[PDB]
This record gives sequence, C-alpha cells and structure tokens, in this order.
Amino acid sequence: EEDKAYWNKDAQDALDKQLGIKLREKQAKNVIFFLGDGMSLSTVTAARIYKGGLTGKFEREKISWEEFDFAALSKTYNTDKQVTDSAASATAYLTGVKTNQGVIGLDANTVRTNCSYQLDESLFTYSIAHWFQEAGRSTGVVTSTRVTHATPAGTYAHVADRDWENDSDVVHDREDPEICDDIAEQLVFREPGKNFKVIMGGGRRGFFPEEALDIEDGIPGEREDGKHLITDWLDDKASQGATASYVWNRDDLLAVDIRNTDYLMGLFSYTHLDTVLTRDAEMDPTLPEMTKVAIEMLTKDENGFFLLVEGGRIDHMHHANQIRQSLAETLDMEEAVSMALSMTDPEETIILVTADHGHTLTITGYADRNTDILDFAGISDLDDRRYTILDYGSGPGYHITEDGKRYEPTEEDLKDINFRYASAAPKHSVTHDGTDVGIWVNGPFAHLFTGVYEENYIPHALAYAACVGTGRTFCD
Amino acid sequence: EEDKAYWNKDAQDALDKQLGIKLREKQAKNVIFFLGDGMSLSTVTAARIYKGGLTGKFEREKISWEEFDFAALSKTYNTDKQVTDSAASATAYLTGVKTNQGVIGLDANTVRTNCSYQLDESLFTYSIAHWFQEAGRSTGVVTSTRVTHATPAGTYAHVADRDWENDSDVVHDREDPEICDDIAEQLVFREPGKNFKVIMGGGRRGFFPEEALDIEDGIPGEREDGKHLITDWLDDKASQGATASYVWNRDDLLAVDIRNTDYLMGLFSYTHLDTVLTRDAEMDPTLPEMTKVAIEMLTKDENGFFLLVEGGRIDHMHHANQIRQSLAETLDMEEAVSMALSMTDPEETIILVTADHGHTLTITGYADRNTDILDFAGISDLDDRRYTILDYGSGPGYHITEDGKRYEPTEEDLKDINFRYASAAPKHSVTHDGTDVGIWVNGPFAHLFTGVYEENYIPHALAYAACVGTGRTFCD
Ligand SMILES: *[C@@H]1O[C@H](CO)[C@@H](O)[C@H](O)[C@H]1NC(C)=O
Ligand SMILES: *[C@@H]1O[C@H](CO)[C@@H](O)[C@H](O)[C@H]1NC(C)=O
Ligand SMILES: [Mg+2]
Ligand SMILES: [Mg+2]
Ligand SMILES: [Zn+2]
Ligand SMILES: [Zn+2]
Ligand SMILES: [Zn+2]
Ligand SMILES: [Zn+2]
Repeated sequence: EEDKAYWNKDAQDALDKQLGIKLREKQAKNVIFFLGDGMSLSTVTAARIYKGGLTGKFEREKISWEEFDFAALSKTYNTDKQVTDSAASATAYLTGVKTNQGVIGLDANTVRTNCSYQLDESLFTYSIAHWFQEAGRSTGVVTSTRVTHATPAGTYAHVADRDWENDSDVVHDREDPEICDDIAEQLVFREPGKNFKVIMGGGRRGFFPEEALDIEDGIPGEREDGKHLITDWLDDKASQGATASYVWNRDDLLAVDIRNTDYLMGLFSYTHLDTVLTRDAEMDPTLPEMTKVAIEMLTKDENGFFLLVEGGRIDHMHHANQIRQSLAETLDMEEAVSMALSMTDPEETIILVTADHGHTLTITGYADRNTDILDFAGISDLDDRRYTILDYGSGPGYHITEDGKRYEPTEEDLKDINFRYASAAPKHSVTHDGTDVGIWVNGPFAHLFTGVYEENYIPHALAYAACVGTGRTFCD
Repeated sequence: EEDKAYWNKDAQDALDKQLGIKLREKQAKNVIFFLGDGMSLSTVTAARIYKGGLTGKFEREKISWEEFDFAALSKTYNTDKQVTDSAASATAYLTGVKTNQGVIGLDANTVRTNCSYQLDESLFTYSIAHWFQEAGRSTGVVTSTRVTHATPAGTYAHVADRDWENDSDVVHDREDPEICDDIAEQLVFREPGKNFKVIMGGGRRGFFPEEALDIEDGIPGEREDGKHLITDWLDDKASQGATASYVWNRDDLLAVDIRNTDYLMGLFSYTHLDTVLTRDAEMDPTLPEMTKVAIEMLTKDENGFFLLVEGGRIDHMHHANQIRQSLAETLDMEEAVSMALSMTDPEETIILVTADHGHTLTITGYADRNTDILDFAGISDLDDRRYTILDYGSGPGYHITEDGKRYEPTEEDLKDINFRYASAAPKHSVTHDGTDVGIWVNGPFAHLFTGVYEENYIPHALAYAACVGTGRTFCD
C-alpha cells in the first residue's frame, strides 16, 4: 500500500529523474505550442483526477505534459484589466506584447472597437508565426474553435476588436468593412495567414456569404460583402503552382495525401467544433487527429515549423459552469500533446503547453481518495444540503430555489453534461480568473522556463531558442 | 506608458536574467523553509496585487520569493483524501512520506485517533529537522500559530491525531494520556524537539496546567496532568550546562543576548498569535522579527541549521472567508522571506517557500488595472447586485438574505476586517482546496525544483542538497 517505503521510493526516483536532467542547449527547429483556453491550474488538477477515474489510477494519474521537467508560472494581467480576455492574452503569448482588453495584434495605444487603430502599422505587434515565416519556415494552426477566434487569430491578425471575425461583425459595430479588414479576410489575403501551410478548426461561416450555403449543413453564411474566401484561398494556392486541399470532415481529412499536399484547410463546422461529449465521432476529427495531420504536413519542411494547437472549448464550458464538459475538452488536448510527443524529436522540437488565462474553478473537500471528481463532496453543516467537490467563483451555476434555499444538486444533475455546477457570484457567462497559470515545456531550451514570468515573455523565449525574430537569439 | 517598446524591453531583460542564471551545485549548509498555510496560487497572485496597492505598483509588483529563478508545482493529495489537511501535508513535506488525514509523522498504516499506532516505531516518519540533528547541525521553528499546531508539529511529533496538542486533547478522545504522548510533551521530552535551539510562536496554554495561570493573561492552562513543561524545558537546558531563555513579549525577545544564549523559547500568546491587523505591535513580535532572531541564534552553528517559518494564520483567515486578513498574513510572511534573504549567504543557504495545501480563493473579472484587489468587481447581470473581485468556492461567506436574495456586499462590508467574502458552497469553516500549490526556491540546488512533484518530494530533495538523511546525497 501507500506506506512509508512506498513514498520514499516514489521520492528517491523522482529525485533520480531530476538529477538526470540533461540541458538542451541547441537550436529549436520546430515549435509546437499548445494553448488550453481557460485552463487554470485547478482545471489541470481536476482533469488529472478525471483522467485517473478513467484509467483506474485516480489521484496518482499524471497528465502527459506533467512528465516534462520544466514548469513555470505566467502572470496574465493585461494593460487595462486585471483579468484578461482571450484576445489580449493571445497578443501577449504569441506576439510578445501585452495589450488592451479585446484587442489582437496591436499595442496598448489601441482603443477597442475603433478600427482606425488597426490601420496604423506602427501599433502592430508581430507573431511568432510571422517570425517563423520571415525565417523561411512553415507555420500552421489547429483549433477546436472557429479559426477566426481570438486565440488562433493571435498568430496572424491585427484588429481593434476580436469580435470582428467576419465583415458582418464589423458592420454590426458601425465600422467601415471596406477599409476595416475582418479576421477571416486577414487570414486569406494578408501575411502571415496567407502563407500558413495548415489551417484547421471551425468557423466556415465567416468565409462565405449570406447568399451561399454551408457545406454539410446548408446554413447561409455570415459574410455581407459577397466574398467566397475558401475559393479565394484555393485559387491563390493554385496560381502559385501548389497543391491545396479543402476538407470538412474526418474521413476526408484522414484521406489527405500528405506527400503531395502543400496547403491544407480543414474547416469542420459552420461554427466552433462540437464538444468532445457531443460530437459525432464519424464526422469530426478529434484534436489529436488534427494535430497529427498538421504535424505530418508541416514536418516536410526540413528547415522547421511552428504550429499552434488550441484546446479552445475548455473556456466555453467553464463560462457556462459546465465542468464535466470542460474536463473532457481538456483531456482531448492532453491526448494531442501525447500525439505530438510520439511524432517528433525532442532534440529538435520544443513542445510548450500553457493557458491564456484561468477560470474560477475550485476543488473543495473532503471526498475520499478515488472519488469521481465530478461527484458530491459531502453535506453542508449550515443548510444540511449536499455540495459538489467542484465549483466556481463566478457563473450561472448559482441558484436560489423558488422557496429561497440553496439549490441542492441531485445525482441526475451530476451526470447531465449540461448541468451547471454552483458558483459564488451569479453571472450569465462566468468571468475568467486572474490567477497565474501554468507553463510546461520540453525540448531545446526548455530550461528557459523555470520561474515566474510575464505572459508576454513566452514567445520572446521561444524565438531565442528557435533563432527567429529581432530579439536576442541562440544563433546570434 | 505600457506600449509595445515597453513590453518588449520588459521581456528581453527577463530573458537576459534567465540566460544569466548560474547553477549552484554546492552543498547547502543552511535550509530555511517557509510554509504559507493555505497559501494557494490565487492567494499569492492576490497578495501580489495587494502589496502593489500599498507600494503604488499595483499589478506590476513582485512578491519577494517571485524574484527566485526556480518555481515548481506540488501535488497535495494524501493517502485517504483528495483535499489534504495541514497534518498529513506537513508529514509529507517535512518527513517525505504522505499519510492519512489528521496524522502526523506516522505512515498510512495509521488509523486516525487510535493512539496505539503512535506507539509503533516501525510506522514513524522522520523529519528533516531530525536529519539535521543526526548530522550535528542546529534546528528551529517559528510560527504565527501555536507551536503545537500541525505544521510546526510536523518537524518533531508522532501522533495519531493532530488534535492532540496537549494532554487534555488526548483525554477528550478517550485515549490514555499516560502512554499517549501529546504534542507539547513530545516537543519538550523527545527528539528532535528537545534539541531545537529555537522555538517560537504561540500556544502557552498547552504547556502549563489548569491550576496554573498564564503569564500575561492569567488564563488557567489546559493541561490536566499537572506538568509545567516550560520549567521542565528550562531545567533540562540548565542541567546540560547551557544558557536558556524563555520570553513572551516583543521587548524581551529583542533584548535577547544572542551571543550568550544557547536555547530560546518564545511563546507570545496563550493560543495562536493575534492576526497582523489585530495584534498589539508593542507586545507581539512580527513574523519577520521572529525570523531575524531565529536566524541570529541558529547561524552561530558553524556547521549549519534548518529553520521552519510558518505564515500560519493565512489558513485561519481563509477558513472564515476573511480575505482581507489572509492577505495581510501572507505579506507578513513575504516580508520574512526578505528578512531571511537580507541576512544569509545564498551560496550556502537554501530558501524554499511553499504552501501545504491551498484554499478555494478565486480572482473574478473584470476590474480595471489598479483597482484595490479587495474592491467590488462590478454588478451581476443576473440579479443586478454587486459582487467582489475576490471570492471563494467554499465557506461561511455564502449568504441568502431574509427575503431570499443574494446578499449584496456593501462598501462598509469591504473595510470590515471580519467581513466574510462570498462563497459558492456554505460551510461553517471553508474547506481547503485540492489544487496543486507552488514551490519557489533559491540557493544551492534550487534547480532541483523545476517541474511538477508530489508534495513529499520536497524534503528528499532538500536532504540531497544539504547532505543529510539516508537517501541519495550530494556528498555521497
Ligand atoms: C476613433 O479614433 C479616431 C482616430 O484618431 C478618432 O478620430 C475618432 O473620433 C475615434 N472614435 C471614437 C468613437 O472615439
Ligand atoms: C486500536 O488499535 C489497537 C492496536 O492494534 C487495537 O487493538 C484496537 O482495537 C484499536 N481500536 C479501535 C477503536 O479500533
Ligand atoms: Mg481561445
Ligand atoms: Mg499551519
Ligand atoms: Zn481565453
Ligand atoms: Zn472566455
Ligand atoms: Zn494547512
Ligand atoms: Zn485549514
């Protein structure tokens, strides 16, 4: 059992592992950046125990990226808010500069929602993908969200409001769609987006007009400027003499001819991809399946590549206080990191996992070891009503019953994938959490991540190791 | 302002600092171990912003131990509970073995509250203070809690229930005080406690009987066996030919003759010491003042020393959801680390800061940069009532008004040092939180703390760097 000799051997071994660490002081060829949107340290702990429940190891289970020797903390406050949104944080960890709430790829001079600031080049921050391209290397993005959402957008767009995913969004804010480029336009017509070898995720809707109908669903598009950006993208690649493929389901993705495909656009939903627990496994590729194909394509570039993979709906599930779903999203991303580890060489590939910000998830006491993380924890000594292990500081989970008592979750509630666990402060969408988030790194220069950093440090460190961009460099 | 150039220089400097790290691969002569009881990562972030509010730096401020280059994460589950108490965690991080809820210094064979198990030497786990003693080096302990409380007790005691601080506690559990040694007894009559050079904190009550009255307050003691343990402690020291001092107030501590004093017992309260915001600064020494004298005493040992300093009422305040007091307790500990750093030599002294377990504190959005961390964050779009930036997943803060609405905190509330910030799940005493906690380290072999570790790894790593104990060692 877990007795004295057991823990002592457990510690001495972790000690041996730690004394056996070999530093990797060699250039990074490849960088694969995983981003769990909203993935607080409490999400990671709870997901570890959730995973353990599936495997039978329970609290002793390990999350794949926790096998890395280097972890660090990341401070996420931005230029105007203590609790950052997904846009300003992406600008920090992908372009190296902190910024204002709702702004992508522009500095804190920006006034949110005012398109004029996205016309001023001096205010532009440039992404690590931009740097990889400037260096003659390939770039790609994979996400479970719309490919125009804040996180992926951070690798290529410069907009004064992250809501401006397509031209209908710009118009909704009374800005001029003729001069205010939306994110979907930027991905297809401007750098670095137009040079991405791989683009996968959701958001077909932002790429074709109201007059046209969606592949698969036949839902009218959102564009109001008549542009058919997917065909524009396909034509552009063809006119360059390259082979390009556009796919929208799992079988077609898996059937892609990797050796002969130069460019791959895979858009698997009109909107964000379906969540792990609701998706049709036949029609939707999983995060690890996208990750795999992406790596397969990008690794043809012998000079190296940068790929962003986002576990994006972790955040959306937490916003609704839908903790069961949030944990399943998280593990989809944990399995993708394992996919990436198994396919690449650590003497040449940095795998970095982080979060853009947290969520107000907490893990309360005092359930026994091996208890399902999503179960009840006990009964309250104040109102004699049950409470769950997991709960939140903010969100719609807060519930005063008709007779003015605290809602008591039931056993049916716990199993319901749409059940909202309790919060302390009611809100229609839970707020993000301002606590520092984790960073975990493996590969070349993984030891540049030991302490506590400003979130914007990340890419500057990554550029040093990869030898890209205009800052201090390993090759320098 | 915080524009593009600003953030880029910020990151390049942090990068320069990182590339300048020099490893310390030399033996540790000294080990100073700071333990923030219940000091979750969210507590550290919130305390960082709280400190900034005092210094005018706000979210840009840095906690002293955040200047260290090495941080790591610690997994705190124990052998029977997902969310650990202070007793089992202390056993883990001070003796290197995880154990059952409520148990100190025995392994998981122990059945809580069954004294028989504390009679079986084969189930004993030994503390890093024991190991320093065995190596001919000095040891001490400083805390804001009773000196018999779980945390300090982890350095010396072996009991089947952490409630057994004095004999009256043992009797209350129907165990035999004659053969079931309470914690206060063990500190004075058994090793390693009898050999500590320094003992500071509170809890005089556990050391003298009901028939006797407290120095200072004249409160009858708790002991029911007539023992006067302080005079037993003094007499033991004198009969060894050593000088000893017993002090109970700040003036007297500060007046202690350091060069001529071999042993120091400073007990400043009948019970736990008063909280930072309620203490009488003339009568009670601060956590940094204790730390200073402790180091002054223990550094006379040319062979080295181990010192535990606990910021212990962080936890007690969180239990009541009293967040304002928790943050002041935390900063008292932050200032002690600065005191320790300003007095010792990093080529020879490890300073490690960690928590035993967290608390369910969250940092909600969306207040502006520079907003007082303890202020309101905004108004709920569900019930049109204010909510605070800080709140908890568990505790007595949950409050449904008489008319069945969500209590609305007032401006008066926020300034009241006894006001209980809102929780999501009502409980008389908030539960601890199961989320991983931080570790931050400086000095020799600080680079043994880089990733993610079981909480019991800590002392094994510390022993290696200090060359103590029976495990793998740097001197080996
Ligand atoms: C948007 O910014 C421009 C550019 O300086 C300014 O002239 C204009 O009035 C701003 N709009 C608003 C609504 O503040
Ligand atoms: C306590 O432990 C002893 C020692 O093995 C055992 O004989 C005794 O019955 C136990 N007491 C309880 C309450 O189980
Ligand atoms: Mg996202
Ligand atoms: Mg304690
Ligand atoms: Zn986000
Ligand atoms: Zn969000
Ligand atoms: Zn504790
Ligand atoms: Zn506690």
